[PDB]
Amino acid sequence: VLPNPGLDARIPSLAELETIEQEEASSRPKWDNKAQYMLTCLGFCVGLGNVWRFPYLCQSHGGGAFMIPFLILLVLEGIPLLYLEFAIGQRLRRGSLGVWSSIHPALKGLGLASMLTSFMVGLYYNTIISWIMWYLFNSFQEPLPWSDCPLNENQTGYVDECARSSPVDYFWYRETLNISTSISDSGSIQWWMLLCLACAWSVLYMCTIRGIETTGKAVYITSTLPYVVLTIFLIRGLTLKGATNGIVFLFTPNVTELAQPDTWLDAGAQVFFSFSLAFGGLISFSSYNSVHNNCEKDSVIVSIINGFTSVYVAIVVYSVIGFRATQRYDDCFSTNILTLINGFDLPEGNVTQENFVDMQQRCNASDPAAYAQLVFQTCDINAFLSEAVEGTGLAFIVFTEAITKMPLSPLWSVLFFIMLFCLGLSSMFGNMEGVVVPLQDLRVIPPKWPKEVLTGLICLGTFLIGFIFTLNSGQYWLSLLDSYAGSIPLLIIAFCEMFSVVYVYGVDRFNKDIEFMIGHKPNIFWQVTWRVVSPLLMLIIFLFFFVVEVSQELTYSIWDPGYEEFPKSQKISYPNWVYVVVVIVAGVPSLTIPGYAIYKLIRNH
Amino acid sequence: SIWLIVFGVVMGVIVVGIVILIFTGIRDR
Ligand SMILES: CN(C)C(=O)CNC(=O)/C=C/c1ccc(C(F)(F)F)cc1
Ligand SMILES: *[C@@H]1O[C@H](CO)[C@@H](O)[C@H](O)[C@H]1NC(C)=O
Repeated sequence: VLPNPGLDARIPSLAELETIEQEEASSRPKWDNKAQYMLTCLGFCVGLGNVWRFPYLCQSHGGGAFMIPFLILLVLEGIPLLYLEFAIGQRLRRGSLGVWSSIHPALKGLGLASMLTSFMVGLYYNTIISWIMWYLFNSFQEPLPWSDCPLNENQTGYVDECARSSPVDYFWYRETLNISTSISDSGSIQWWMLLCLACAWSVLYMCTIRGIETTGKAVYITSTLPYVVLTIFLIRGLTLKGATNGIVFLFTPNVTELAQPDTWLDAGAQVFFSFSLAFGGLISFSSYNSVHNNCEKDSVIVSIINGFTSVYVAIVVYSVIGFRATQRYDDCFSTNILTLINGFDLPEGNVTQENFVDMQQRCNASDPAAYAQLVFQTCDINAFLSEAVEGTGLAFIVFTEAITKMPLSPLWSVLFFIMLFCLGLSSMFGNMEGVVVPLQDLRVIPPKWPKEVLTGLICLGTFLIGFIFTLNSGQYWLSLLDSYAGSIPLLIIAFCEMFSVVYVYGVDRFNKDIEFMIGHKPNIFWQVTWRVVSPLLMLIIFLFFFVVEVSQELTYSIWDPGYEEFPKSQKISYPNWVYVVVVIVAGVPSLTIPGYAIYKLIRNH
Repeated sequence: SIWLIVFGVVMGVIVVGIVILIFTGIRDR
């Protein structure tokens, strides 16, 4: 609809497409088997980002409360943009940057941002992989290292932290992070974190050495194993004392959380992380298919699987949350019972859940003075369920603690980390795809050098950038990318990708060119979303981000051993200078789309 | 350190694989 001049001779034609495959068999990587393509998409869309952030987002807000908006926007906003990314990659036969520049030179900024966003999300994920494989390396010892504390200085008690906090808390915060007091208090490159980060980058380079002719062989173990281990954890998780309590807790969603703006804001941003939309990987992966591949079927299958896996993962994360919560509740009562049995010298087994409160007052009447001198913890179980996990805490504290309770603790622990490592590595394949290819298509390195040279330079580059997440304050540093800053650019790109393919390339052209490939011209559902419904939701929700998430003071939970209520999150405001850091990483890609366009409209004229 | 020896073995095998693949690439040349 916008006044585009000479779009053709800048992109492939429809009559030429018949010679983009057999004629162009070389010069472009091609999926050996549709299976190999489907596993990559399944891996990429249903990896970390769909299986890591989702439960954390659901544990926060409300259990079932946050699930409703997510599944509304998953189809009303995610399915459209996923179909639009697959079809345009399959039609124009080029990667992200190439596709946007083909539609319009100014759109190059869209691909540039997509490359930066993909880089940053890989940098983030890699660290999570490094922590996963730290934990995976320690889980080959019958008594797992986070099931106890180091003896006191006089080998008497244990570290005040470990004593006042949990063994799992001490293994995470002290033995793994050696975390400092503040983001301001920068630490040192904890050598063992650096060493695991090196292992992470090393394995990823090995699996992505030679583009897609090395990752497609990897996704045979990397997109299957994670789903054949998450159905066993489901069974194990369901087979847990009090598991069915947390499961119901998840399906009991206060409706007043569904009527809060941030809840849905954290759902929309989450849609574009669940499906790796606006990283640009998907466009490239769909461009190596047959020109006559049914991409509508692929988008719907990927979306259904991606939607259904989100709920399957919150049913495994809650079974464990209700297991731990039930245990705490039981411990609270046991302790209470013991306290009253002590002093009063009640016969052991006399007082029980069945007769606590009546024997509280009874014994009170018998001897109030003594009963008065008796602390009594409050046990609720629902309050235990309501307890919200800290960032990354759920996987390295909640799950780790539950595993220790599980029999043959080392078997499960190992399996739990091998699942998280595999669905991380899978996710990283797409993340790396979306930074290698743009960098090839800028023609930045002399094209005599092989593909392996360029893939190692970015592995080492991002490896060197990842030293900041290896300091004492690194965890705080990593929790900044869990702020709105991370989602700021994604929303801009996704909207621009939709607007460019509908009001620049032309939806009419798109409808014809889609009809040429799959056979039929897309349904009314696809028309009503792409034209108005999809753009409106995306645009309105970014405006909401500007109004809620963006309009919030930056604060972060600090782990202060020397702090009143040490075993309690200390929420403090970020120092002003970290606004500079959020201005760049929210504003570099987001202003790249406008700011390369203006460059192309002041050089031409 | 058991964790440390596990780390060592894993990194060794991974670098061996990296070398094998760079060679596979040399063969492809
Ligand atoms: C801080 N943040 C933004 C996060 O996203 C943290 N995510 C987590 O801590 C994720 C845990 C997690 C544990 C178990 C499973 C299972 F179900 F696979 F077992 C999945 C996810
Ligand atoms: C952790 O950090 C402190 C300084 O922040 C340092 O003295 C110590 O050697 C480090 N290692 C630990 C606690 O294992």
